[PDB]
Amino acid sequence: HHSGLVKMSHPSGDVEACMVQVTCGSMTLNGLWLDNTVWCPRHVMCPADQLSDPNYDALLISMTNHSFSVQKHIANLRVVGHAMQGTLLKLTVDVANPSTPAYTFTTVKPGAAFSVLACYNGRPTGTFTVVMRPNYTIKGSFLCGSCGSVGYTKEGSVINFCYMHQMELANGTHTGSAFDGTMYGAFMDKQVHQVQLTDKYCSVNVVAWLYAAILNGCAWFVKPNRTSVVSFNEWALANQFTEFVGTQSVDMLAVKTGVAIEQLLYAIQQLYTGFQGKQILGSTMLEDEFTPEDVNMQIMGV
Amino acid sequence: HHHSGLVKMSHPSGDVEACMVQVTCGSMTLNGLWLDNTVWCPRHVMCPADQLSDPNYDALLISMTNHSFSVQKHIANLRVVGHAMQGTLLKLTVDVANPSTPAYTFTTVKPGAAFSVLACYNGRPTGTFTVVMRPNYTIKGSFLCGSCGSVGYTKEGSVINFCYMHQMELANGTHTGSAFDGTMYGAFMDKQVHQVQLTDKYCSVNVVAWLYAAILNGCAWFVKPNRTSVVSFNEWALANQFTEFVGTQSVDMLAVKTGVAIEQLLYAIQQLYTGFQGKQILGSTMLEDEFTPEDVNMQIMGVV
Repeated sequence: HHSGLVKMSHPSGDVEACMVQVTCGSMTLNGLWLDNTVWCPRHVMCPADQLSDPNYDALLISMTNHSFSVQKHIANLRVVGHAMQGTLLKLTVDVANPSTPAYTFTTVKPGAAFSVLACYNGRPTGTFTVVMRPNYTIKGSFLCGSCGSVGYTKEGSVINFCYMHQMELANGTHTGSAFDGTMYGAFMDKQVHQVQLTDKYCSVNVVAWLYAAILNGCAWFVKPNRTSVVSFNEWALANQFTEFVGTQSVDMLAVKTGVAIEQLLYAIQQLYTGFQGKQILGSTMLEDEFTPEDVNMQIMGV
Repeated sequence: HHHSGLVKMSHPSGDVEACMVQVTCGSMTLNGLWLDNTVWCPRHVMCPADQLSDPNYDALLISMTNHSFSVQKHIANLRVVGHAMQGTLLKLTVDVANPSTPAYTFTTVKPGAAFSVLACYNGRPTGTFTVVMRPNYTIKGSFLCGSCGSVGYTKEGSVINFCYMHQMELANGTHTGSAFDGTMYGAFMDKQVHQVQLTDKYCSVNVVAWLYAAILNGCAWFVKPNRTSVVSFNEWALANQFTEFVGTQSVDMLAVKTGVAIEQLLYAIQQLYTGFQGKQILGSTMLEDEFTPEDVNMQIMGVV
C-alpha cells in the first residue's frame, strides 16, 4: 500500500551555519554568509514606502557600508564593501565564515528538485523540497520576512546553491534569484502584478513516478503498446506537457523494471485522459513532483 | 493563492545531524544518537542475522563487553565504557561528551502528531522528511536497509524533543520504531516476524486544521451554518474510522482567525467523508489529515 516515496530534503546543517540576518535602514531579511561574502536580496535597500518601480541604481549609490548591519544569530560582522549583481547584493564582511561548506553555484532547470531552508530574521525555521515549475515558479511556503532563504542541491558533500527567495506571485507560488543575480522566469524584483505563464506537467518526472509505481508492483497501466519520443513530444506541445528527455537515471529505472520509457509515454497519453476507475499509488491524477533520481535513491538506494 | 502555501515542512536538521554516529557489533551495523556521554541505538544491533527471529536479548546483552560495541563519528572513534539495555534500545556510555549536544527532552508522541525524521546510513545523514504518527502507531516513511537508528524529533524553542528511533518496516510498507524510553510504538516487537498493524483511521483534528487552511485560502464552499458537537462527532467517529477529536489552543487560534467554529467543521467532515461531489478543497478530492493545527498556524499565519 505504501510506496516508500516521501518528499525528501537534504540535511540542512551545512547551510544553517551560513545564514545571517541582514538589515539596512528598516528592512530586515536573511543572507547567506560564504567565506567573506554575504549574499542577500537587493530589495533590502528599499523602504516599504516605495516597493514598486524602486530605483535600485539610486538606492545603491545612496548606500554606504555603515548602511548594512549583519548579525549571526544561529557574532556580529562589519561590512567593508558592497556591490549589486542582478537582483542580489554582494556584501563583503571582515570575518570569513569558518563553517563555509564546499560549494558551487548552479541554476536549476524545470523538473529538478531542490531543498529549501526557510529562515526568518536569520534563524532557520523549516526545510522542504520543491520542483522548479515549467513556468519558473515554485510551490513553496514563504511568509513576510523569508526573503534571503536559500535553496540548494548536493553533489557528494558539495552544496550547489541554486536559489534565493525574493517574492510571492499572484497565484500563491514563489520565485527567487539564482546566485548569478538573475531571477528565475525573468520576474522583476518589484512589487507589481506579473503574469505567471501556464504551468505544464514535467514528463520525465511523471515517467519516474510510473516507474516507482511498477517497482511497487502497481503495473496495471502497463500495456505492450509503445509510443515514440519525438511523437510524444509532438503531442505534449498541445497538451500542457514538457518535452521528454531520457537520462541515465531514467534508464536505470527502465532496466530494473524491464518496462521501456515508451510503454510509459503511451501510458501517459492514456492516463492524461483518466485513470478510468483505477488508482496508481493511491492517486487518481498523474504526479510530477518526484524525479528519476528521487525514485532511484528512495526505493533502490543509489 | 490557488497554491495553498502548505508544504511538507521538517525542522532544520543541523542540531541532530551533529549527534549521529555509526554503531557496529559483530557484523550488524546501524546508526546511533550521541547525546553528552550516552549513545542510543536499537538493540537488534547485537543480533546475528541467523538468530534474528526469536533472539535472546537478555542473553546477548550478557555475552557483551564494552569492546563489543564500536562507535564512530564521521559528520573519530569513541570508547564505550558502559553498556545497558532499556526496552528495545541500548544505552551505551562513551568517554567523550558530544561537544554539540542540543538541549533535549525525550517525549513520546501521540497519534496525529507530526515529527521530523533524519534518515541516516552508516552514521551519515542522507535526507530529512516529516511524518504523522498514524493511529495504528505506524509512520509512512522512506527507509532502506541500514536506516535503523535514524531518529525522529520535534523542536520547541531551543529544545529538541527526541521521539522516535527507527526499528523496522511492516508488510504494508509502513514503519515503526521506539520512543527513547525504550518502548516500541504500537507494541510491535523487535523480532523479524510478519506482524500485522491495526486498522488505520483519519486523524480528525488534522482534517479540521486542513479545512481551516482552506478557509484561510478563500476556499470555504463547504462551510455551512450547521454544526455537530464534539461529543456527537466522537460517537460518529468510532463508527466511521475517525479518531476522537480533541481540541487544543492551536485549533482555537484558527477558529478565532477565521470566525468559523470547530463544530461547523466537524459537521462538514461528516458530509465530506462520503465524497466531495465534484468539488476540490485545496486541489484535493479527499480529506487530508497529514497537516496539524500547528502546521497550519505556522505556515499560513506565522504563529508559534
